[PDB]
Amino acid sequence: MPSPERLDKVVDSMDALDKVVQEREDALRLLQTGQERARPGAWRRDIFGRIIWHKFKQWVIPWHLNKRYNRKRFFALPYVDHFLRLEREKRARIKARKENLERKKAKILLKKFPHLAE
Amino acid sequence: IGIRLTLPPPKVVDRWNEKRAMFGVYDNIGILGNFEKHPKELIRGPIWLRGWKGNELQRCIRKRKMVGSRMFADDLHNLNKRIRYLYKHFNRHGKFR
Amino acid sequence: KVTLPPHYRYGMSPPGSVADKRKNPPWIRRRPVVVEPISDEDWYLFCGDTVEILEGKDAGKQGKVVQVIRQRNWVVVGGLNTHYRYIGKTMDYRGTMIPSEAPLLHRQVKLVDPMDRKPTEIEWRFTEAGERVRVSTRSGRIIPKPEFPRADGIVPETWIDGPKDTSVEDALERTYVPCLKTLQEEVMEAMGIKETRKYKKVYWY
Amino acid sequence: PLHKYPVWLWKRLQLREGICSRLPGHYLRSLEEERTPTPVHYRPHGAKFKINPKNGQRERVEDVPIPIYFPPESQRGLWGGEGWILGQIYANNDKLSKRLKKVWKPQLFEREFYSEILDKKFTVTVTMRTLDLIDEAYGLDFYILKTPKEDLCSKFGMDLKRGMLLRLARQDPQLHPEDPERRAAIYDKYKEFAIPEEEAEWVGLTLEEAIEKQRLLEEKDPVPLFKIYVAELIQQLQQQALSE
Amino acid sequence: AGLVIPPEKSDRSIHLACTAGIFDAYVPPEGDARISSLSKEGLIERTERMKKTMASQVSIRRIKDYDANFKIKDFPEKAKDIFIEAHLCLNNSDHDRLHTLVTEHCFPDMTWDIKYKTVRWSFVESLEPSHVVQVRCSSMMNQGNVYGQITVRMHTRQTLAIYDRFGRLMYGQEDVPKDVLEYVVFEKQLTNPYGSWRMHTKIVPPWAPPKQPILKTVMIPGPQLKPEEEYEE
Amino acid sequence: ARNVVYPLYRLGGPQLRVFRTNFFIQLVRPGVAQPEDTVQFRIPMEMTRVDLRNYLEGIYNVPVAAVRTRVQHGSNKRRDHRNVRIKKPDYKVAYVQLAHGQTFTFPDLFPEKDESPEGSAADDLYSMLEEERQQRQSSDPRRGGVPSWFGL
Amino acid sequence: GADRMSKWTSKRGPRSFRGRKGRGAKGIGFLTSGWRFVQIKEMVPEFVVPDLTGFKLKPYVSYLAPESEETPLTAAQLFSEAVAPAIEKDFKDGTFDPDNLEKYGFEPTQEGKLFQLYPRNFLR
RNA sequence: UGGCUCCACGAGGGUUCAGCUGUCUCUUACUUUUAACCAGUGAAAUUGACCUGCCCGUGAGGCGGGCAUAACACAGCAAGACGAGAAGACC
RNA sequence: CUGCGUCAGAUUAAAACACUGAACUGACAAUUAACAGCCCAAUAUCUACAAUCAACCAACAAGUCAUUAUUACCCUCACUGUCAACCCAACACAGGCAUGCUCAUAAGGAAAGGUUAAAAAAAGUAAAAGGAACUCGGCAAAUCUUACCCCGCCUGUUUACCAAAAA
RNA sequence: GCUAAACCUAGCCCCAAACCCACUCCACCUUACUACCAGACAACCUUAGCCAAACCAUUUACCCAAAUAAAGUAUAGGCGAUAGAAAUUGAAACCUGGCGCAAUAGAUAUAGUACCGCAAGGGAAAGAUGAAAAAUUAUAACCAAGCAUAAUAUAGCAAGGACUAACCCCUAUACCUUCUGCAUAAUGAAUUAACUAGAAAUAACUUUGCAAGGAGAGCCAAAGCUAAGACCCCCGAAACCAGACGAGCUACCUAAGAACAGCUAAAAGAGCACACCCGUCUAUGUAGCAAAAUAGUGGGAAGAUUUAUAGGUAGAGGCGACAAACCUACCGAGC
Ligand SMILES: [K+]
Ligand SMILES: [K+]
Ligand SMILES: [K+]
Ligand SMILES: [K+]
Ligand SMILES: [K+]
Ligand SMILES: [Mg+2]
Ligand SMILES: [Mg+2]
Ligand SMILES: [Mg+2]
Ligand SMILES: [Mg+2]
Ligand SMILES: [Mg+2]
Ligand SMILES: [Mg+2]
Ligand SMILES: [Mg+2]
Ligand SMILES: [Mg+2]
Ligand SMILES: [Mg+2]
Ligand SMILES: [Mg+2]
Ligand SMILES: [Mg+2]
Ligand SMILES: [Mg+2]
Ligand SMILES: [Mg+2]
Ligand SMILES: [Mg+2]
Ligand SMILES: [Mg+2]
Ligand SMILES: [Mg+2]
Ligand SMILES: [Mg+2]
Ligand SMILES: [Mg+2]
Ligand SMILES: [Mg+2]
Ligand SMILES: [Mg+2]
Ligand SMILES: [Mg+2]
Ligand SMILES: [Mg+2]
Ligand SMILES: [Mg+2]
Ligand SMILES: [Mg+2]
Ligand SMILES: [Mg+2]
Ligand SMILES: [Mg+2]
Ligand SMILES: [Mg+2]
Ligand SMILES: [Mg+2]
Ligand SMILES: [Mg+2]
Ligand SMILES: [Mg+2]
Ligand SMILES: [Mg+2]
Ligand SMILES: [Mg+2]
Ligand SMILES: [Mg+2]
Ligand SMILES: [Mg+2]
Ligand SMILES: [Mg+2]
Ligand SMILES: [Mg+2]
Ligand SMILES: [Mg+2]
Ligand SMILES: [Mg+2]
Ligand SMILES: [Mg+2]
Ligand SMILES: [Mg+2]
Ligand SMILES: [Mg+2]
Ligand SMILES: [Mg+2]
Ligand SMILES: [Mg+2]
Ligand SMILES: [Mg+2]
Ligand SMILES: [Mg+2]
Repeated sequence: MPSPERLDKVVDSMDALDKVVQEREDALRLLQTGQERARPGAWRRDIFGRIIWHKFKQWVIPWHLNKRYNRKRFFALPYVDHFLRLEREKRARIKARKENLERKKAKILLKKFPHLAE
Repeated sequence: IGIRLTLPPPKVVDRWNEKRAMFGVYDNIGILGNFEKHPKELIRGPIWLRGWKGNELQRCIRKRKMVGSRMFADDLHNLNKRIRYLYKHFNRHGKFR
Repeated sequence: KVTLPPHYRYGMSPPGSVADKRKNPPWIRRRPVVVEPISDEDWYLFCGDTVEILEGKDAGKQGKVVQVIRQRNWVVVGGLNTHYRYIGKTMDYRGTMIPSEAPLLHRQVKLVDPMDRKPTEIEWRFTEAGERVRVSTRSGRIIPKPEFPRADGIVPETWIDGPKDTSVEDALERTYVPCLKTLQEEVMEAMGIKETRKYKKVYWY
Repeated sequence: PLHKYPVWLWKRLQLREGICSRLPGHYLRSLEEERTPTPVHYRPHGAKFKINPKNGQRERVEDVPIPIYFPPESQRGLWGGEGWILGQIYANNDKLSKRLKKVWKPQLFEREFYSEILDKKFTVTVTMRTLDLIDEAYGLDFYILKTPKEDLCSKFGMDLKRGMLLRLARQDPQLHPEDPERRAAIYDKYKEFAIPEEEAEWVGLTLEEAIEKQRLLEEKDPVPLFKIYVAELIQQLQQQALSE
Repeated sequence: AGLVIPPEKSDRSIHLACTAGIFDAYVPPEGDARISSLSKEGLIERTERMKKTMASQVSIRRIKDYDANFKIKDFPEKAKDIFIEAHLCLNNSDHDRLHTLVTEHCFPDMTWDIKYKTVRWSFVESLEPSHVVQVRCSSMMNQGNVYGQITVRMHTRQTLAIYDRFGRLMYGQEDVPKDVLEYVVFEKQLTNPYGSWRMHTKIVPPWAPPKQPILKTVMIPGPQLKPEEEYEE
Repeated sequence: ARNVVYPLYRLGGPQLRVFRTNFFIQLVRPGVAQPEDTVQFRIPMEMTRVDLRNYLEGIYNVPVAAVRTRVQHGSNKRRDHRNVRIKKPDYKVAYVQLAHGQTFTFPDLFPEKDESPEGSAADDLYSMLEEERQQRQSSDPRRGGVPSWFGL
Repeated sequence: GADRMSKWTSKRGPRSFRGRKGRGAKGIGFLTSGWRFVQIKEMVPEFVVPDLTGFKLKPYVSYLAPESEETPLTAAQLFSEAVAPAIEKDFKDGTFDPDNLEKYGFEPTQEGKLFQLYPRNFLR
């Protein structure tokens, strides 16, 4: 391609323009109502027991009349607690491994370069 | 095959670093300090292995009794299985009776 | 975007080039070279600066650095610490011999005082205005960052506007008048589009 | 590795944080209390020490409660603490015979009760123990207001208690609107259970119900920044004018 | 893939130490072999040519501008010493020191054909002193560097002895010395502070005598013919 | 617009308008023989033929008559060193027919004459290499491998 | 036997699956009796392209431009630049009350507007 | 409640008249495939090591007494290598 | 789910072969809706009489195709499938695979790498005279034969992969 | 001299301390990752069993919130295998570590990826230059098994005594394990490299310390007490129980479809006979084309027929014109 950087420049410029417009819209929304988000949402537990940010959709009938919305479950039964604990323990194992590896790397680096100690 | 063709790099051991120079200090803290401190109070390690000694079954039982509630699910299950296996082995197997 | 393996080793060829791709295939797993960590504030070697080589084939010589690699603490001195390699080599030609430099370390070279050609030790100190500069321990003075050509190779001093380049005055003029309207309704009013029908309220959940 | 805290402390830790931490202190204490319920299916010894007949020595004895299974159908009635007993039995009461699973169930009756405080009639499923407890307490209202939750063992009973406490706190005129004399008579007959309204409003609420109620209380739409900005601007202008 | 161009849009560029060839070709006059015997007339003609060539004097002035402490009267001896040291480096194949005496363009001509051979080269005698035939300099800031070329004439006695891989004699004779006349060019990167004069190329006059024949016989195969193609003279 | 929430519409509702569009299209050379008045585009997957018609009529003032769209499936047969399939993206191809009988052809975006250097270019490395190539000559067969550097 | 590691698209499955699965395009109508598609004109997005004649701006900015420091726009800055002068002028005049915020620019409700701010009913 | 028979039907279990034929007396000729040689590609079961003979005896290529005996490649053969062969059956 | 379309390839392994070598690698291109999928406002109220050329006649197993009264309703052609030498069997497997036409093709393919004609082995053809003498048995092959005994009324079902039977 | 061999990092293990992550825009419970229509649809209920008791049937330890001691005591128990308290007493605690592993080790991990299975699920292997590869003229020598350089000459567990001399001469019944005893024709081994299998201190013995006392609360003591040293393996069943996953094959059923030429006959669970379904006999094949096929010959082929699609019955079970058949290529009880 003759000038590939032109495409990158155009993409960056369009991203900047969209950023400016969205910033103006966000400032106006904060001034008029104060909502930090343009789309309604909520914090709910799914069937798997993890907190999720559910983004609301738009319908024509209220939620209690809706069939598909009512079929979806937003509560977790007690059998997911053990799996949540297992996930937490797995994350703890990964974090501990990362920390120990970082400490080992620091010790090896100090051994190899004495003037880091000095 | 099975043996290295090059000499390993030489290993330098500082016989006079801080730990080697100060190793053994305060081992007689009780004798020389009016018995305010016990030498086993200088033990740094697991909570269940401070000032105590025993075989593998005893160590497993002590660990389960001390920190059993804080262990992860998999580790606790493995500890229970190990205790059962060691119990069976020690109480039901051996040359001597 | 960027596809670099965790232990990708940086070399003379820039990452993503044909030579770099051939040297470091995606599947290669070599021993990671241990590099002394230098903070961004602590690093003080910059392109276009004259530095003297302390150790090597030709020590005590001063040369201007042409390339720097912060990943390996490498500084490449132009025309110094060079070996010779054949280029333009084919099955019928014996090749053209050209010199190519080798990497140097920040400990291997020492920055030199421009007014007194002798290597010195330099620390970062602030000016009266707060601007950060580097001052040497011995015979303290200010050695600013040498001017270096831009990465994109653009020269504002010799820049001529093209048919699709916005003029400076038009790009600088301010037209935004702050108000409490959105771009959509502002443009609708500007273009004269009329919408009388209202939006019936819907259910969000 | 090891957790910082034991697993059984995690419920208290999560009560210490989040929306649970903003619940009323009295409600939190009431939930935290773990007093032992009254024995029903086992007979307490009554003494801390007893003489062992075989060796004639004073040995300490304890009352070990017997586990009770409360089916979900018991939350719509007043069983009075009785429940299903799930256990094992030796055939013919002989240790050398087989061990068989056994389930003991209480006998249930659908009686009609009238509440003087609530001025309403309820048809609930109760037991002979519940009827005896009501007779001992001298009235359904007295029984509900006296027996704690660990003896009521009924969400419906806790709801009745909350309603009665709320009415007593509010001195609600809806109880016999045209007979203030009778309303005052009932209120002074049950005056001994007077509870402040802000504390009676949370009586009998489960953890989920309390969390939902607190979320409803905290549910306020955000105030637009325009109001706060104009308020701070006008305050600054007033202070500047005073300085002038 | 081609290695001609390193990746583009790169600040770093390949640094060069020497030019591709002589900036201005020098044509040796016919009969310089006779002028060699006419030693006095050789000196007179060299002086006259240097005086008459204004470009030579301007180039020398530029060289003095870039390095004032430079002399023309002493350079022939230094050039002879550099020549002899460079040719002696071939005997022990010390390319590390040869890099400091010859140019990167001269190096292939001195190493590629003697990669796998043993050369016993020695300098025995000098018939006529060297003389600076012509001095010329590179264009001003052609790529940011300035080079200078100095032409010298050598008429000296040398010895050549080249052996094959197995040590069998392949070319030359190690005892008898023979006369050699050649024009030697020297190049130096004036702009580079650490640059120095190094032997760069040599000039082969069209009237040069044919070189010494080789020991063995060589067969040159004719044009191989495909079945459809017949032989054509 | 793509990756956005379209507001729900009800009877008597306002006309739906888009002021800034993220739809980007590419005019492409057809790989097979096509009629004169047919132009080929690669368009985003969330774009319909009605949207393409309005897009071309509004932004580019191009009168269109008929639009026909299809979806091309990207090859998934590529496998890397880990033997994991690499997916080429699926893309939507649209064919647009001009309205008033105009004829469109795809011109040559890379003319050979324009590729040829009309101006002068002097690359130092290229000059050095070509000079060395022209100066260096193959060894004379009658020399038989004897180095040509020695003047003796 | 089935490939469960590939994206589930409309090209996979029987006729019902292929005809029912979409590809992301928005709907612009509804199907009535007889499988007849009725298209609603006001559900088709309208590209509001302005008039570009006599436009000074160009896609690329000349490099001969000063580098103004980046200052993100905030609600406080917008309020100070827009409503602060009118509010301070009205305060200096002396006839001010919180019941005139509608005249000052404040919108008590979004209902009855073509462009609601929360939730917004207009596209990008 | 118990016992017999009747027509039709059957890749069901036996038998019969005639014809038929290489089933046989007693096999032969031809064609294809296979096969053997040349060229390309190229497995598996198995395998303690073997420099791996016969007769007689003893408890058999390996022990004892005799006999035999330059080395080696290809195509058949199935007497032996309790041919792992080939697994099953019986207490 | 792109899997013998185009270009290029140090290529070179598809049970051999390859220079255009290629059913391998990299890049580019493609299958355009009329066929098909994706349908339908509400509340009440209708719907005994098969099909079989449906006329004969003859039935039993008794069958595969229907609305009206009223209210509401006038915007219309969007989205998706469309390629191939292809699926299930670890394989470019002599196997398994629904429907409409072609009933032998107008469409689709190649049993033999080259040679010689040893043994043994597989298939086929021909055979003097005899015609079951072979064999547990007319097993196979040839011809188009009759009658009987035992068992089960008969059609049908069963041990996918050693028993199709008298069960 | 070919195949090869070596090459140290990636990271991992055990602790201490400290309480951890989860909205860029859009989509994601319908056939998940699918912009957009009237519903009622909801969780709570003792673990069992293997194993020990040399069978087995009552019974058989399983963190329940303070280290030590009381104490293996009181108690329980086919009073037996075994189980087993409490009152009472009370204890310190400074993460920045290792007489841990170094690519068959250490996590399975380069990755829960490739691949296998309908599904639950199972689950890998590997890398190695150099300061500089913008030095490829480079990461030289030698080293397991297997070959080549370089086939073989009577005779024999292949060796030993020897010899001038390789053989020729004399002597010599392979190894481990199991049985009293084997060369036995009883089991195992083609070869090479790496990995792979004896864990505990009651009593006694040896050497120290102190001594009628020993021991850093508790215990022992009529020379004892305290401390140390030193003894107790690996692999392999048919099985049992709990909780998930399977009726895309097959057994049966439900919904709505499809196919059956020609002839004789008669309104046939009729006959001959294609498509089609099945598989009596023979031959080939037996690591095959095929974990059940091919050629011929056969029964049925308008019916209790064959068959495409969707759905249902799930293992203490289903289904079955009972073959102990079939339930995803080993069903007297699936995975
Ligand atoms: K039959
Ligand atoms: K034989
Ligand atoms: K056997
Ligand atoms: K069967
Ligand atoms: K592994
Ligand atoms: Mg039959
Ligand atoms: Mg053959
Ligand atoms: Mg062959
Ligand atoms: Mg093998
Ligand atoms: Mg022999
Ligand atoms: Mg005998
Ligand atoms: Mg014998
Ligand atoms: Mg013998
Ligand atoms: Mg043979
Ligand atoms: Mg279409
Ligand atoms: Mg249609
Ligand atoms: Mg095959
Ligand atoms: Mg078949
Ligand atoms: Mg052949
Ligand atoms: Mg005959
Ligand atoms: Mg006979
Ligand atoms: Mg006969
Ligand atoms: Mg006979
Ligand atoms: Mg007979
Ligand atoms: Mg027959
Ligand atoms: Mg029958
Ligand atoms: Mg009959
Ligand atoms: Mg069978
Ligand atoms: Mg059969
Ligand atoms: Mg819809
Ligand atoms: Mg709808
Ligand atoms: Mg037992
Ligand atoms: Mg038994
Ligand atoms: Mg206690
Ligand atoms: Mg590993
Ligand atoms: Mg070897
Ligand atoms: Mg012998
Ligand atoms: Mg058992
Ligand atoms: Mg079970
Ligand atoms: Mg089903
Ligand atoms: Mg089925
Ligand atoms: Mg018919
Ligand atoms: Mg029939
Ligand atoms: Mg059947
Ligand atoms: Mg039979
Ligand atoms: Mg038939
Ligand atoms: Mg059946
Ligand atoms: Mg039976
Ligand atoms: Mg039976
Ligand atoms: Mg099975």
